Amino acid sequence: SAEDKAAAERSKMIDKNLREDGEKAAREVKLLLLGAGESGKNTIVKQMKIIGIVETHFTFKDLHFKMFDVGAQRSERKKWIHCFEGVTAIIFCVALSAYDLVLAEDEEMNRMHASMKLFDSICNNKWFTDTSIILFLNKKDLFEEKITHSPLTICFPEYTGANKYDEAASYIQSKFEDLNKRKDTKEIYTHFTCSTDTKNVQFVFDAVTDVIIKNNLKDCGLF
Amino acid sequence: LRQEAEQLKNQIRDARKACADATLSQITNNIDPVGRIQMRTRRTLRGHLAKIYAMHWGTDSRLLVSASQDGKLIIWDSYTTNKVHAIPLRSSWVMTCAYAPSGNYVACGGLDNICSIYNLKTREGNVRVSRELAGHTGYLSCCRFLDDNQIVTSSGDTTCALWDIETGQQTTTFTGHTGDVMSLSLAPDTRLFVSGACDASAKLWDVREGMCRQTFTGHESDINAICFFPNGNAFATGSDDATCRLFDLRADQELMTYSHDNIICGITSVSFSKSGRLLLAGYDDFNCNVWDALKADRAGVLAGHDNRVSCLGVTDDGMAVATGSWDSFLKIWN
Amino acid sequence: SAGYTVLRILPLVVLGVTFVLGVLGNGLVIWVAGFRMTRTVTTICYLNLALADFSFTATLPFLIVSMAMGEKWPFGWFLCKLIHIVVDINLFGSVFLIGFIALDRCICVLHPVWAQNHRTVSLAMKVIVGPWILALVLTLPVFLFLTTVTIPNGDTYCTFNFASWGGTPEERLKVAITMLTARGIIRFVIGFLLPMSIVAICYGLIAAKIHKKGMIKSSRPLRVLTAVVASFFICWFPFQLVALLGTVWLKEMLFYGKYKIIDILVNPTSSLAFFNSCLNPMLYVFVGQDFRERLIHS
Amino acid sequence: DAEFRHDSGYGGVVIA
Amino acid sequence: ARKLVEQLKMEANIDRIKVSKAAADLMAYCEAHAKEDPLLTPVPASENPFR
Repeated sequence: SAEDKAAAERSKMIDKNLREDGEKAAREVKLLLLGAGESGKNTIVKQMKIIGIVETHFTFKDLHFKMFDVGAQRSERKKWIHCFEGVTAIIFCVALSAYDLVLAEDEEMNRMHASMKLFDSICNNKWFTDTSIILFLNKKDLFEEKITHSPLTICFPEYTGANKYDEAASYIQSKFEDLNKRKDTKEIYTHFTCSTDTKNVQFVFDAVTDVIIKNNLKDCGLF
Repeated sequence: LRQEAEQLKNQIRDARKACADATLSQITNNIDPVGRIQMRTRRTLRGHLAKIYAMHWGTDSRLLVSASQDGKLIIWDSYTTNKVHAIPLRSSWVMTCAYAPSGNYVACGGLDNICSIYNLKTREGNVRVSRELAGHTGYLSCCRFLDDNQIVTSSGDTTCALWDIETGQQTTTFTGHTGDVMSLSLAPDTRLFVSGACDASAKLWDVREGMCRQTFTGHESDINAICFFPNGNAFATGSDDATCRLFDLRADQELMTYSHDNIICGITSVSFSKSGRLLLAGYDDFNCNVWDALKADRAGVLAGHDNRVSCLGVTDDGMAVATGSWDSFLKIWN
Repeated sequence: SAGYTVLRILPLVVLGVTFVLGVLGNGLVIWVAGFRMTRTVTTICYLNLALADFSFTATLPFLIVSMAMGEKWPFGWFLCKLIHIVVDINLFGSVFLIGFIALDRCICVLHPVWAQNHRTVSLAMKVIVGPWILALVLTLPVFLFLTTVTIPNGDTYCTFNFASWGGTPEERLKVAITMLTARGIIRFVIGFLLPMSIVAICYGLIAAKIHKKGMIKSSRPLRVLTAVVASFFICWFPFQLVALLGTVWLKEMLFYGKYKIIDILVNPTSSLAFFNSCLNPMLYVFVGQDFRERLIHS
Repeated sequence: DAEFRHDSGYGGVVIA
Repeated sequence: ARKLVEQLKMEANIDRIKVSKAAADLMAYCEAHAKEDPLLTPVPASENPFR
């Protein structure tokens, strides 16, 4: 029958386009971003913008990246958090200077404590078991000036002391890796946002490259 | 004011007990159980490279559209296992897809906050987007075509809206849901539709009147699926509490429930057969549980999906049921 | 002697267990990857390796019954031809798939950007058809030169015969010497030196980069890599060394038979190489966690 | 790689 | 809370029939369309388009 065979070639040609476009989708890495309340998520996008939710595409060192921002989604995260499965890494943005601030929605809930609560959810959920987090700490320059004026003990009562930039950053960091229960399965790449260009994107490229090696080893069978 | 509303809610609850003279299961014990049905995968649609969220059956019972995260909207010819059209999408994050009753329009939506309608009857020969519905502040969870010109979309901002294709913006806005609306279902007469939200409550809406005629509160978890009975008298709700509830429009009360102790996972999709006697509900156990509507007894299992099933659809004549899961595979069961 | 008889029976049981475990492992790997798994470059290479191992193992009972009574072939000329061509093709296929898997892993580890951008399914097929072409080129001497001859005493052995090609006993013997030397050196270089140098270098750079980058959370990856390289070596190197020794001593063996140890040593080394071909999917495919999950789900 | 087969055109010594 | 109460008044002023009468209608439709349901009864292979 000619009619049945006429549509057979249409499916084959469509299949060729599907795999060709699907290879392009796998040609690029996907990165998910979390955090809000002026945590510096928008700043990260501008410096990495070499070229509804915000989607932009840029290429760094012959590697194609996908940028997703879900700050516009005011609905519950768990309804759509499973959509971002298979992303190479998650770029979490935390404002260092936000420790001595109070959320406008709730006065009892700290702004930075909510960031850790948001950070804890994206690591303990079953949809991101093997997805690494490229943790980003923003406003380190503003954090440095205010750490002398205001101390860290207000945010964390169980603080030893020595409220300097180096000691506080280590204690601020250490909370985030300890938040990650799955230490062996997934790794947290922590970096501080720098005003200099080509630096923050290099850390993302380096962290993604490490994840790509880890992902390839898992598929190969080494891990 | 607040006390009157609280007293009114108790008055409605008291009316439920008065109408609850006897449960459906006790009444329907006389009819013979349908029994065990052996359903096999007649066709397997293997053209997707990402998880599939929604699908819709056609009125001709041979063309179905499937939405996946790869960014391609594929219309499948289920009779011959062929792809009529592959529609690239601007945003690959789509949660729902719809197929017009005439078959000339297909709409999908998702995290992009835009419901895009594509014309399948283009004279040039390439499928292109016709209209882009904007105005939703939440993710598009479900959309259904009333006709070639009217479409109702369910958004993640606890609001459901009715849109006009030619006009370009929403005609009627339905509000009242506390949680994020997750599913939509249109009655056969198209006059009424129901929506399931995240507030563990599914309520009936009127297309013309534009407000909530009835509200049903029988679930205790996040409702993700809903579907009218083939006659439009009742509908079934699938939530994350591993139970399916049957609500009657003319009774405004939960008729009966579909609960099993062994399964504790939620329902992602649900529908009815041609007669409505057979209820099919997806689950997170990587398989579909098939229930008897009257007696809540399992009648079959549609296992065979490597990943979680997220969409399920029964064609208008009930010839076959197609289940799409996250393994980028669609199975035709009959 | 008593030890010699045991040394002769041991290859038979080794080949029997090779047949069994190869059939089971290759069948499971094919069933899971080919039909129950999404197509992937690593999955494609694993499927080709398993298919080669299964095709070699399917005809392996013929080798068992041939070695049972000393190289005698109870079957006809065409069937021996087909069995030998299949065995030869599948052996070079397994070796070249091992080498190409090593190369692919090295490319993915050393150059992750290139692997992400260029390693696709279509490219995987286009570069995987190559090793099979090389196997056909290296096997074509079996296509033409190998025949079946019958000893006047009644026994028959299907081996190389050059009555038609040489045309005279002297020319036939010269052609035999030349082709045997060429085949031995080609096997040693392309079949052994080329992949072993590739396998050692590819897995050597992988271990060097992983150790340098500090990705060693547990000893499992290093243990798996060491097991792969050590097994491939201790299995293929004995047989290849025996074949090379027989090739370089071709005139001594043919004219005077000075070195008789190779005659009794080929069979254990061949059995070890075939056991390696059997076990290749056991540590090349079964090690993957996703494959184990798919198998237990099936 | 290749099974070891040794013979001449006609005697040789081999092992399958 | 003005919007909430107004919608509740409309829902309150509806006709709610007994469950027994409502359940019979649901059961009657299933019986009257059982022969027309290809899922409830095994459809013949010749009539079934899916082999």
